[PDB]
Amino acid sequence: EYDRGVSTFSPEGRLFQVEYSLEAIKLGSTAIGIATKEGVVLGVEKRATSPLLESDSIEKIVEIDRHIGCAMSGLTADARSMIEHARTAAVTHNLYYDEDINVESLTQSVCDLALRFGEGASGEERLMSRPFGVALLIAGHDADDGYQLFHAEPSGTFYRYNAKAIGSGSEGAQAELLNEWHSSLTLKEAELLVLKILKQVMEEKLDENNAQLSCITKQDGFKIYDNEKTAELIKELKEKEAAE
Amino acid sequence: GSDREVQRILIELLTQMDGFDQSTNVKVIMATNRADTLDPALLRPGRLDRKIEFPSLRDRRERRLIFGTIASKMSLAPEADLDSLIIRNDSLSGAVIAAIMQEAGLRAVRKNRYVILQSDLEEAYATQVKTDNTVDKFDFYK
Amino acid sequence: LRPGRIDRKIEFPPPSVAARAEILRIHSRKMNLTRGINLRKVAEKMNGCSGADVKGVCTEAGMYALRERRIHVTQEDFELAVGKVMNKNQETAISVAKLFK
Amino acid sequence: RCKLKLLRMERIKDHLLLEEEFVSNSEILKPFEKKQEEEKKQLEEIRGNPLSIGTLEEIIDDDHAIVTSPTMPDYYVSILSFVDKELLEPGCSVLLHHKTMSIVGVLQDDADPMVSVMKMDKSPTESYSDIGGLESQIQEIKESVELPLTHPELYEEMGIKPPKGVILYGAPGTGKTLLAKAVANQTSATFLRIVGSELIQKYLGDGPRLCRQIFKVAGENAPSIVFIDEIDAIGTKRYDSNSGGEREIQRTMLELLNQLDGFDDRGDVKVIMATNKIETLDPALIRPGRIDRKILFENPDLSTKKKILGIHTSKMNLSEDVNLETLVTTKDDLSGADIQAMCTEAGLLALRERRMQVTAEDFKQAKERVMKNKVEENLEGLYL
Amino acid sequence: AAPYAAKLKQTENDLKDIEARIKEKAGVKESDTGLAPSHLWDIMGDRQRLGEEHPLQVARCTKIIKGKYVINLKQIAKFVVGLGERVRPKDIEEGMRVGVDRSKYNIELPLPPRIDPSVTMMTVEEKPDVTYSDVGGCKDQIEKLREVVELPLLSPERFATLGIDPPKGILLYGPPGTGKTLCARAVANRTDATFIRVIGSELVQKYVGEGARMVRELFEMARTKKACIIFFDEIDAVGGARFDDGAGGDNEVQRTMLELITQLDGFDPRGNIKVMFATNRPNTLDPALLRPGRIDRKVEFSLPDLEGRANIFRIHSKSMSVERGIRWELISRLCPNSTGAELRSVCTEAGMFAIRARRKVATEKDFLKAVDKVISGYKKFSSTSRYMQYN
Amino acid sequence: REMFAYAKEHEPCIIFMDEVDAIGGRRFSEGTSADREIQRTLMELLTQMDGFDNLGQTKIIMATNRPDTLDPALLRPGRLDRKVEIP
Amino acid sequence: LTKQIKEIKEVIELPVKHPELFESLGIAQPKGVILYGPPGTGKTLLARAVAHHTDCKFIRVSGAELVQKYIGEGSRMVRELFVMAREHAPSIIFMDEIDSIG
Amino acid sequence: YDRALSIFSPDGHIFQVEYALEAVKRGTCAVGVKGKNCVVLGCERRSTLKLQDTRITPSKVSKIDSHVVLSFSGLNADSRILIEKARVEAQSHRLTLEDPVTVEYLTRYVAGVQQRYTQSGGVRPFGVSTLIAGFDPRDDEPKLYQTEPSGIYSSWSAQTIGRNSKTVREFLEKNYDRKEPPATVEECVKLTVRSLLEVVQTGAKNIEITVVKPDSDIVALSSEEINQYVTQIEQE
Amino acid sequence: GSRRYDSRTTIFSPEGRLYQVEYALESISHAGTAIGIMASDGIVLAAERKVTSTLLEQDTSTEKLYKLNDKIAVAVAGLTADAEILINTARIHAQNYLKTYNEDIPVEILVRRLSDIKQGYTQHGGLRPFGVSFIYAGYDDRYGYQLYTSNPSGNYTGWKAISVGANTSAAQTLLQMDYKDDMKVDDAIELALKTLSKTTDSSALTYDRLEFATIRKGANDGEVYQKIFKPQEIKDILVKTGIT
Ligand SMILES: Nc1ncnc2c1ncn2[C@@H]1O[C@H](COP(=O)(O)OP(=O)(O)OP(=O)(O)O)[C@@H](O)[C@H]1O
Ligand SMILES: Nc1ncnc2c1ncn2[C@@H]1O[C@H](COP(=O)(O)OP(=O)(O)OP(=O)(O)O)[C@@H](O)[C@H]1O
Ligand SMILES: Nc1ncnc2c1ncn2[C@@H]1O[C@H](COP(=O)(O)OP(=O)(O)O)[C@@H](O)[C@H]1O
Ligand SMILES: [Mg+2]
Ligand SMILES: [Mg+2]
Ligand SMILES: [Mg+2]
Repeated sequence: EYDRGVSTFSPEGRLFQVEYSLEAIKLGSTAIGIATKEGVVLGVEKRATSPLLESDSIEKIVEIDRHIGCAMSGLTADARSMIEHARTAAVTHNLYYDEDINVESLTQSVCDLALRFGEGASGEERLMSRPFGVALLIAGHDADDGYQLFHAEPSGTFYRYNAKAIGSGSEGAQAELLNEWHSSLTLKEAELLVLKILKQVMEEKLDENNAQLSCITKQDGFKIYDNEKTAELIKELKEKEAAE
Repeated sequence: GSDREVQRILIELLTQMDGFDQSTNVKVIMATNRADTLDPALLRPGRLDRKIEFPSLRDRRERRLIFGTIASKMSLAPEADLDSLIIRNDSLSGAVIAAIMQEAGLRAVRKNRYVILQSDLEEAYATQVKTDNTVDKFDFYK
Repeated sequence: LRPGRIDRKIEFPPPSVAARAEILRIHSRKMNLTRGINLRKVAEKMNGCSGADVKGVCTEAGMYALRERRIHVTQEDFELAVGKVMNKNQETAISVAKLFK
Repeated sequence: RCKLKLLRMERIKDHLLLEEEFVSNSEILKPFEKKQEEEKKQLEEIRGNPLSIGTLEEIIDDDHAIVTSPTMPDYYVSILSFVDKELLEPGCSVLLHHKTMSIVGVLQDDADPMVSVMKMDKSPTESYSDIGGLESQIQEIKESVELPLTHPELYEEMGIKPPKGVILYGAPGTGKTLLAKAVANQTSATFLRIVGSELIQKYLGDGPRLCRQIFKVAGENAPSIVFIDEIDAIGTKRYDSNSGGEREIQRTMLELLNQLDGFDDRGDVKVIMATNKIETLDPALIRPGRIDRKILFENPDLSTKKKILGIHTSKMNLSEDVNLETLVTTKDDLSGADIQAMCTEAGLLALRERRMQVTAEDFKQAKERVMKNKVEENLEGLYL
Repeated sequence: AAPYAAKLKQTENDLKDIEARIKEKAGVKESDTGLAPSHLWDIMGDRQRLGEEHPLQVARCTKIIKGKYVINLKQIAKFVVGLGERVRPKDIEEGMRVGVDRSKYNIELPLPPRIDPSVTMMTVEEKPDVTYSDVGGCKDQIEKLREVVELPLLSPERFATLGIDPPKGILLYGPPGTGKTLCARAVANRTDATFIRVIGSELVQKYVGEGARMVRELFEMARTKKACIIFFDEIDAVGGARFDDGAGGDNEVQRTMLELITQLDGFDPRGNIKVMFATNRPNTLDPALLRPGRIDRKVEFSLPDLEGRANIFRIHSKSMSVERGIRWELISRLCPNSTGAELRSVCTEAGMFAIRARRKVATEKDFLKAVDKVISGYKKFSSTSRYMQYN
Repeated sequence: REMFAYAKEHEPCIIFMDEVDAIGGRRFSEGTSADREIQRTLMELLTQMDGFDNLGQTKIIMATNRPDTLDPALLRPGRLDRKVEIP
Repeated sequence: LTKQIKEIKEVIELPVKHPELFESLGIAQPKGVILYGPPGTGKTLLARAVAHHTDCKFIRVSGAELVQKYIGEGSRMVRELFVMAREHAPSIIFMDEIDSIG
Repeated sequence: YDRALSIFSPDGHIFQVEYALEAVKRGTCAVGVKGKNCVVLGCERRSTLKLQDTRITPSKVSKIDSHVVLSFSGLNADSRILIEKARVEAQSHRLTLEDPVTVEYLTRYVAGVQQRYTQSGGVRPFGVSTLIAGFDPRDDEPKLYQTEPSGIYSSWSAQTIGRNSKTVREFLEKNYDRKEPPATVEECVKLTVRSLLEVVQTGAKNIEITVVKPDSDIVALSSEEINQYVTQIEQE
Repeated sequence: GSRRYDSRTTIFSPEGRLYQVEYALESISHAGTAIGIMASDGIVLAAERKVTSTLLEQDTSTEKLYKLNDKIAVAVAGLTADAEILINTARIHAQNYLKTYNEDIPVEILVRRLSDIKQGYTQHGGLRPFGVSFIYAGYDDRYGYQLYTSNPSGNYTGWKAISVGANTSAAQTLLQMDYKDDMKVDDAIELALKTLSKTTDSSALTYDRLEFATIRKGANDGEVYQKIFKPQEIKDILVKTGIT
């Protein structure tokens, strides 16, 4: 109807396939993200499916560059195209200017790739028939506005967020963010906050072979925390549930 | 129920069609104008054995005959040809050759002529013979 | 065609020429022929594809003896009758002549 | 063998039933007592001769009704008032008197050929453990369909409303069609069975009326199991385009929601649905609380395939040749209708011999033919 | 072959015969309905019967002639009749049925209009007992329903002081299975006003124009009544938006859609008809039935919340014999935005885990397993929070 | 049928069939029972026009609003010799 | 076409004439039987030929509604159609699907 | 031409990926088990029909590198296309980066063919799933990867794809452990032989085994070897 | 409409199977029997034409056997028309390999190449695959004689004896019972003909409807000599097997 064409307007007045893209984020293993002014933490659910799975080499944490981290949640066939493009873009900026790329500018570039649906619209080359099916939590630190967290849609639109949760359990996560986000969080209090919201939308036992934490810090760069650190933080959350 | 009276009447046709059989008489003649109205217990032999087809295509000597027997009926002038009108249209039925000639006697009467001219006959021929996807009006298939 | 509900599947071959001769012979005992007309001879002129085709050689032959006005069905009728049905056989083997207008 | 005595015991009691009943009728029936004889005098006073069936259009509450007869004149009838004034409702068939019409009486039941289709005419003699195996997926139809009807006891204990409905689905030949017929044999609750391919007619609007009938009979009969066999045959099947087609398919689906629970609040109906295409069904039907637990069927594994083949070989004659245990081995996660077809075909190979011993050789030849419906009705054969 | 196999066949056939013989001698019958308190009835049986005094040949007025009437009998035969022995002229209207004496046609007894309705006497039904307290979720949402339908029926005193004409219409809409009809069955016990319930795919029949007639007669019967509710259920088939095909038989269905429009507005406005529309979908409905002048205030009863699901489950587990130590707040956490029919099946599937163990009670644990089962099936299917997309 | 008879008893009668569009339909009968009323009634016209009645003083005029609503035995000339379009 | 006679004699004629064999052997008696090949090879005439010897009523069905004039749809004429065959047992329902009706 | 042969779904899916996985399902069965000093890919071989010359018949395991192997399930036509393309990738890592390919590189490359056909039109993804395994140069760590026709990849300790993969998967739950993979070449090989003898059965004629040993050792185990493991395991 | 008239025939079906590939196998059952039998001293290819008429010239007809190179010939079962394009692509490819390596192309490579072209039609362009099945007789010194069938999907299966086209199942049962692993070319010539006599497409098998060809290592010095018999040399062998 309106799903046989990759560029057609519908009798609502906006794209139908794009709606289906938003409903492909609800097939992703939850990626949660808390930004504060002490650094930004990204956590992701890996999702174990069997004890035959090797999960400590699988992660939905990705390095775009030294000063920018990313977590992806949704169809990950689509996310491979976008992450490779993010990696080039950052390196191009550093080629052209010998300078760090802003988190906002980097995200905006990835939104330009996300708008490439159509096969006969405008002048610019179409390398797709449809839209993507994946959203991003590009976190980072630039020296202009400090720490930043952006949420990028497969639409080709982006918002700056202070906290965002995408994936299957996104609505149940987002309810917890409204009541639990505040400006006086710390880096470590933020890190425990990730696991709290992740535990509810976890379908298994929350442990360190199905969750991965990562930070982006000015002075340490982008560091992906090892499963030892994840295991520790998980246990201390249960001690703050032993306070209630 | 009223549509079941129709069916009951058809059933009596079968009964009387079977009963009539192997008798001196000519087993019932019936004609149709659509051969998609039949049933597989009507078209079945023992009721309808013989199937005389009726085409609209025939061939050039048998279409020639239709122009000529209705030409016997009417008067003409010897300027009208009957036989250079066979090739111009092949998808004609005989009632539509009865139409051509009957309309030529209308066109003669707008002149106030009582003999059929080739002006009257070819002006009439052209209309009421419509244009199809089978006819030679469009032809490059040769 | 799900297995468990079908336990026999029976094909019918378009006839042999050995089979096509015996179908001519079943119908020809209704008929009265001139003695010395072989029906093995008729089935070899045919190639057929149904036992109706050979049912129509018998039918057409007795309508030719009807026209002729002899009691006996002649050997001449079975030459012509084979060729009428054969022409009709080969004229639905192209794309199909209509049977209903 | 040697069940002869059980057959004769059963038989003997049948002979005793025939006897006592015949002799009882003959001058000890109800011929010589005044509570029959004097009651029927005044029963026949107001009864015919003709008893002229009517159709009950509407009641009026003064002891009258407006009937329309099959013979086409209306009557504003009275009601004698011994047949219980309000025990008769629209759609009942009424006995009117040969003179001035009073409702003489009321007939309960008038056999239509349209409830014949639903109602059974045969008994499904294969019941529990002739569909043996899937003993973990029979606790979701005999702990929520058979068992609440047999024991409301267990469900008084928890309180709340008892289970309602089930949907069966899985691969063909997992016994799905027979399971339903096997729990309704044992409970002896009112078994309606309707095929999925009769809901779709080449006539419109009378399709949903047929489906509406089926549940009214169920609610009228307190213990009720309705087997809708095949409701994948509503989205793959259509006739003409003016009375089948999409419009018909939408209407029937919606009728069924009102019937099954909707707003009706009718008698307890268990619904059993066979399907294997589970998106021909409403998003208001495959939510639970109408159909509670959902049942998945997989092809039975090897030790379950021993049980399936053991039903079939009690009927088979056996030999020192026969090796059952290798017939299971070749089959790998295969259906119980393949095993059922192998033994039926193995008996066809015996019959051809004209022998009454069924051997291992007859089973294995039939096994290769049964796997031939899976490798040559596939024209690629070996996966290209 | 054993020496008995020969003889099982004969005993088996003896059983076949004697079942027949037993039926044949016992006899088969149908009995008449009766009454034990009745053993005398003919004292006034003959007063109702026995000569002409009379059960009446039913007719209908087709024309009032000012001073006799022209009736059409149900015999089709047209006659002149007049007023008999107990009728005013005031009594006799146009289109009014009359009982006239079979032997000579004269008006005996006036009768209500039109014996064509007889299949609308299967759609009038008696209200269920469902307390108001049981609700499809605790919200203000059922309170809005209580301002539009309920309160102006009990007290027109306040709606006259406002001087407004009460809103009669409402839409009940939102995702399937929230108890949209559950909150209206609660209201049906409550108002103590007659409910007439309608099926939208029972208004379709092979010959069209038959279904125009059916719809019309039902609605005017509610106009005869005062304080009634016509609950139009399942008008997602007949009541969705009209559209012309050009080859399809969609036009014959669009006929009853048009009849549903022209009865609601009438040529006279509604005579105390509160109207409910039960729609699974708001997404496709006719703008000629969705116009805000006959559906006026429309209250969406949407998915239960984290609190609203706990509320429903507190009723479901109240009716369940349970043992203390349960958390209903927990269950709401575990379930996403999902039907209260899901939560209605937590308890029953928890009652099945109780029975395997052999209990007379349920606990917290068996609610965990029950919830896990229903959630996996939701993924396995579609409609998990779905509206059936759009707005 | 009985208006044709009346019209043949009558001297020089003009017979107008007026806005025939549903009383001249084709075979259908995947419709309702109504389309068999169309079909019964149509067959009557064909026998009258042509059989042992052929009209020479009683005249047929047929008015239609689109001439492919009509079955082709009502578009058959020799029952409809002249088909006049009024634009 | 003598071959076709052998094949059909085993499965139709034998469990009606002698269901005793089929009970012991265990073979769940033959269900549907597909006849196919050209139109004109007497597929009907073979189903007739069995019926005379088996003592069946040969009921030719054609997917028709003309034989129906008291049910008038083929979707309610299965159960009643079946029950007429059981009364007039033994019986053969020759459902020949042509698939050109409509 | 770019007329979508891959197009978005109303469920937020892509049609060709759902169909592709079912095309991988109906194809052959691959089991991958990795030890601490080997990888083993044993796969199902269709040679059921007789008069097939099994020797010249294409293998289910093809070496791409002198210590990186690849086995396949799904369409047998599509897999060979990938195996030509991979060979180019292998020479390109050597060309520009020197050193033979890493397993992880090759896993991203196969997936990158799939990915291409996933987003663009005029193309559809191959119905092919692979088990990629081997060593990286100067590593004696086994690598076991899986690619799927979506363009997604997953690391495994054991994995099985193909027909009745669930039966085999459950069997390896009770034998194989992530914690301590088999510590021997032969024990690994025999565990893969044992799993295949469930579903595939039918001797060493349908069952194949390829073993890679650390740092540039590819060895193939002939039919005779495979048969000897079969009889011992059968007996045990 | 430049997508309103496209039907999509390069897509999989819900089974994972291409519509057009499945249909192609049917249309190849129309064409007559074609047989390959691998003896040890050669390969016999024997095909019966799918058309015959008596005014048809069958003494120069090539409609089954075609030489791709001096050691590799094919039998055709399917459309002549469809096969022709592949036959000339084959000639180019075989000679290309000879041109660059100065060595004749092994049988493996050529078979794989034509298969790729068939898969290529379903992979892209919206093109239908050529419905051809070839039975390849080929020699190389590395595996000796090699026998192959390829199918219109583009896949190849090694064989010892194999048949495609009409009466494929019947032909195969005859080969299975009669084959020795120690057969000569002589034995295989007689087996090929007798198998074609039971899978014959008239009622008599005739020399003028047979193409018959062998590749023999009897030819001196270790060379392989392909000989495509004349119908009048096929007649000689038809009297050997006593059909005539
Ligand atoms: N567990 C079993 N034990 C015995 N017989 C079985 C079993 N499962 C299936 N069968 C047999 O398989 C055949 C088909 O199964 P059934 O008709 O009961 O339902 P289904 O799964 O819907 O399959 P279908 O309708 O395609 O035949 C029947 O003859 C039945 O008796
Ligand atoms: N919130 C709830 N509380 C208790 N039971 C409920 C609730 N919601 C639904 N149910 C159960 O579902 C049954 C049928 O649901 P109902 O007919 O009330 O549906 P609806 O909301 O109108 O949706 P649909 O669009 O599916 O018609 C109810 O009778 C009741 O058993
Ligand atoms: N096997 C046969 N033996 C003898 N005559 C046959 C045979 N099959 C068909 N015929 C002849 O052909 C005619 C047409 O066959 P028919 O019975 O209509 O075939 P079908 O039953 O397949 O529709 C028959 O009436 C009969 O005369
Ligand atoms: Mg079944
Ligand atoms: Mg509803
Ligand atoms: Mg037939």
